[PDB]
Amino acid sequence: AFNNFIPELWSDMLLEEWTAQTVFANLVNREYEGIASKGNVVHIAGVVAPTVKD
Amino acid sequence: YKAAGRQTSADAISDTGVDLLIDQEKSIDFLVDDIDRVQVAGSLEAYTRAGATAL
Repeated sequence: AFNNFIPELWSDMLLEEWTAQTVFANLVNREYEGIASKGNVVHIAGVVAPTVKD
Repeated sequence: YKAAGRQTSADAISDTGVDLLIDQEKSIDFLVDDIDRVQVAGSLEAYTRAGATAL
């Protein structure tokens, strides 16, 4: 038969990866991004409540 | 046909072929020093023409 004159076709589009939808960066707290515009650490501190005495 | 009695039958047609390969890839790559470009007696443009002529 025709061993040389029958072509093969290439699709001009690549298939994209199917990738998981990213969600977590919108669910967690972002407030420290203003202060963290500089430096490589943020120190976050919390109260220790005074003890109720009898 | 006259030796086949008077019989005939179809043959299958065929092809041949050759491949042109775009497999040669050649380059020019050179430096013109900024100190030399300032200190020489005239233009260095000729080295670009020389590289193009070499390709």
